[PDB]
Amino acid sequence: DDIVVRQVDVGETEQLMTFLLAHYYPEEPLTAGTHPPEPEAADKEFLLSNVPFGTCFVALHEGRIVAAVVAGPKDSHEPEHMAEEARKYAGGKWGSILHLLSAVETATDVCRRFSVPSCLHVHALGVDPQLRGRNLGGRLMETVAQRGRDLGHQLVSVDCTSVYAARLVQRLGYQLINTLRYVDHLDASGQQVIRPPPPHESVQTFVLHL
Repeated sequence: DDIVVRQVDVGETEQLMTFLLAHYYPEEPLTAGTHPPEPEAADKEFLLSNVPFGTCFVALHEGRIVAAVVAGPKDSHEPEHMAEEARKYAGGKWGSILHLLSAVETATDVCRRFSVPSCLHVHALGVDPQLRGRNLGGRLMETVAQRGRDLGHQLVSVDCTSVYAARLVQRLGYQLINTLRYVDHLDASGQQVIRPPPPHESVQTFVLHL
């Protein structure tokens, strides 16, 4: 067994972020479909704000992070939280990403939809493609689910903006609950919010009952 999977501790968030800037953000369709290419500090700081909840994990190989998953809890207030964040950041890169994510959050409304008090939501999953055959994405998703069970959460949710992620959670038994095409998602002025490159066409939200 060639990999160690462990919780991120908050003296290691910058190493987590260096990984994400190399192997999550560049090809992530919401980041790739909004300008400028570099994620804004609020975007990065939101991801890192999940580390103190103990729901973020890294896979390590010879002292280096080779995959990471950022998850955090959410409740039935999350549609309005996201709507408020979208409104506060409108006009910038994080505002456009939040505009789309908020539309997905309100449409899925998973705590009400599954009648559950809380849900562990996976915000980002990145893998170094150079390290092959260690099942890093699956192992990190299984770790998030096991952490959900330890916390008593009854549900895991994830918005797959790419189809590597969608195929991965399909094979872990997640249920597809919502699809939103990027060409169908406009702002109040009729502008397409996210303009990603081929082959990216939709954001698919999956849920797993714990």
